[PDB]
Amino acid sequence: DHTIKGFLYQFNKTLNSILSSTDQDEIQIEGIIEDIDIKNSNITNAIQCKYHESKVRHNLSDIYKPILQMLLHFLENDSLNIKYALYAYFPNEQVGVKEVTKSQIEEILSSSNFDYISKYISKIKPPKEQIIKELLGKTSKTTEDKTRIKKYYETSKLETIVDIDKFLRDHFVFEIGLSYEELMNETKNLLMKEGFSLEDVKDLFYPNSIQYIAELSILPEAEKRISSKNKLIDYLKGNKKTAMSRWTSEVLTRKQLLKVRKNQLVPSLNINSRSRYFIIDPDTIDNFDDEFILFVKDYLDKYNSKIKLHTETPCFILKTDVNNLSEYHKRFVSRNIQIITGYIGDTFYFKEFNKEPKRIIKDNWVEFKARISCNSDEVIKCINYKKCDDLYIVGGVDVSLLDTADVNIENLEINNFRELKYLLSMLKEI
Amino acid sequence: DHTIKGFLYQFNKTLNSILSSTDQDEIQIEGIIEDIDIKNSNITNAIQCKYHESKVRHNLSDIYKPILQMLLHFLENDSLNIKYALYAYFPNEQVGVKEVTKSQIEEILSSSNFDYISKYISKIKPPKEQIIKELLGKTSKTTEDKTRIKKYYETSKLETIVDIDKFLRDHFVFEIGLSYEELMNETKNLLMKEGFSLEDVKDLFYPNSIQYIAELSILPEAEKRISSKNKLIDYLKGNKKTAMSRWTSEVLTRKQLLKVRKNQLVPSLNINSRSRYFIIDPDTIDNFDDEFILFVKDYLDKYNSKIKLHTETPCFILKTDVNNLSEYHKRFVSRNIQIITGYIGDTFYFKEFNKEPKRIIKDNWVEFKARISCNSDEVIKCINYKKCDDLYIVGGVDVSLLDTADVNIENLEINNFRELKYLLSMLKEI
Repeated sequence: DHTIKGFLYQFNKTLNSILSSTDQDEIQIEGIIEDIDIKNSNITNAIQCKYHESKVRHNLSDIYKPILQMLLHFLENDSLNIKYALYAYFPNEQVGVKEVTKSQIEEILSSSNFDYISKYISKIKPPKEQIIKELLGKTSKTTEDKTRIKKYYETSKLETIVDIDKFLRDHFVFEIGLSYEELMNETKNLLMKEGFSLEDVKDLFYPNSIQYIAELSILPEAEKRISSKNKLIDYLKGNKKTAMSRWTSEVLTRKQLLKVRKNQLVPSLNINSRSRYFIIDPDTIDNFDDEFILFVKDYLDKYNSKIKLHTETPCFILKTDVNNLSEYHKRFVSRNIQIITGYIGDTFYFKEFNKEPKRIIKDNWVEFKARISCNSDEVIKCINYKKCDDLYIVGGVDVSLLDTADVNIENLEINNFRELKYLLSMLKEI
Repeated sequence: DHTIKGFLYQFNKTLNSILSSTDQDEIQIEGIIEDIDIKNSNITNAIQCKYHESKVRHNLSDIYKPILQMLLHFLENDSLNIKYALYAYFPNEQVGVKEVTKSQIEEILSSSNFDYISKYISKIKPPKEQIIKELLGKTSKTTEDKTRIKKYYETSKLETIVDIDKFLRDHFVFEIGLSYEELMNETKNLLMKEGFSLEDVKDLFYPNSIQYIAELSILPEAEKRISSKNKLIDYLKGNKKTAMSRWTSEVLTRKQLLKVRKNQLVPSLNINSRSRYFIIDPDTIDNFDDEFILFVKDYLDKYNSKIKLHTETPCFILKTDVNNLSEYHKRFVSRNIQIITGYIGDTFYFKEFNKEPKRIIKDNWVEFKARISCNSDEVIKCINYKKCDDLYIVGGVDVSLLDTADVNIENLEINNFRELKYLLSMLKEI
């Protein structure tokens, strides 16, 4: 349980660093240098997380390994502007920056543990004897070799290549961290400052952030582990928005959602001279063949009846083949509704489809009242040439090849023509 | 990263065990016996979790320590009806129950590792020499004592007190676990089996459950680590209900203030010949670049449509640079909307921004329909030269350089375009 608590403390510290950082700071979770690698414009901050709740008092031996690791990293990366930070929590130690003297560092380099001597102290303090160098270079070391190396490092006075004074002065800082509960509370209070309520943080934001940190920690690729405050904020906001929308939905019944959508669509539909394009999937509407003609007839009776006020011609695009379009054209002709399709046989014509109808107000005559065609490439290019004020999609038709920049798109979720007549304000009640 | 991934795998296994368990089962996270302790009416199930993603092939030595610990626990608790389970994942091993033979167990008891011999093998196989017993009883053991114990246990044949056959037959089971991704997917599948949705599980339920498992894991008190499926389900449902109620109720007050502000704003918006200026900061409006053109379009259809009645041109002042203004001008021209920016290249012109549009009523033509520029000093001077009737500020933009004497200032506090449309009486309901 202690290891789990330490990992949770490290995750909370990483989250606190992410929240406290600026938008220009890149922070690597489980970074190459240490647990937290904060990369600024010119200074890289490395933070090592340690949890020692079970230790009554802080001892120098408790931080031998992280200090040696940071010393070795500084020795290998002295030219880099990397600031090493040691974040350890002790229950009986005052929270704040704790100074580590050069004598303490020298005491660390004199530790009798063979593992530290072989790993970090050997590189920090190279052995002057070539025999000891060969012994340290062995991949597998016997007990006699380990004892010889330990005795040599305990008895020999070796110079330190690492600039201890410069490291402690510039590239090192030791801070006594807060408790796990205090760190969690501080992280939550940081989440207050981003505009999130207490209940929202307790229920959604904090667990989501912890899960995000844990998921980024397990990624083997270092590049994929780089995160930022803006990315986390955007992810949390997107999750909150999706949850809000989903939970606001599924509570009302079909009629209430349809009424809300109708009230949404009414203002754009009360305009006499607006251009409206429809994209319809026939398979998503029950009894499409037997009801398509009547729907268009009522649509023209409502929105294309006044010769002087209604000046724009609706365009109906269907997901079908040309032969079905010819059949619909025949049925429209039989009902005295004048439409154009742009097709002569099987060949599309740009100029026959893009033309505007002629009007004689005295005769109440319009050359054609609607455009009906299939969703071929040529038709979509024609649509792209002349953008529409409102674009309606029925049935989730793929509109990827349409250029929908600065075009008002209104998705409609229906399964019969009565619902469509309700949405387009052609019926008073379903 | 490997340890974090293993701990997450253990948490996922614990969550899966909790979900799969019945309402009468009490499950202890980080239990006394093993990581997962499932206590039924008469049988206690102990599960040990191991993660070996980095190991190509499963080896008997990979499971020496858990089997030895579990055998020692069975020896110390033989009278208890405890069914011990080992749950380890290997990438190249088939998922399912894997049998462990008595010969393999005997090989484990013959391991040469001193730690295992001193901790578990010694208790399982007591030494027949009193000297070895005294050496094993020492709290601190020297290297010579370790070597002597290792040699004695490697050379001497010792009987096994633990009933290996009965243990393997009844109280032992070894199962090859799924991968971390597969285990997470199975846990999520179990999560929707309780009546939840996939999006709800992904966003709220799974992170909350993982956080709950992690929090219960670190509790030092064993009793506080006891959990059940019913408790977790109730906690998740309560969190979901609380978040639902909060996100449904907090919007009511916001909407009431928005309605009050709308009612304050309406009286001025109904006059057909008022000059209205907008000062907007794009950073405080979501999706500004995608939706700015459409908002201006609807504003012109609402308040600058009638050529005979609408005689004042709206002015939109943005907080951007010249290049963004040029891009916006491109996008406006692409949509058949005539605006003036006062900029030719990178030079502002006073007379190009202060001119009044020409009107041909017969042709329904106005030279330009809006003024759009940036908040430069010259533009501020221009708008100060010709004062407006209503000055709307969106985003708390600094207006220190403006002459606000005898000018009606109306601060609007929004965060998206729908709220602005609702306040400006171009939407009926948000």
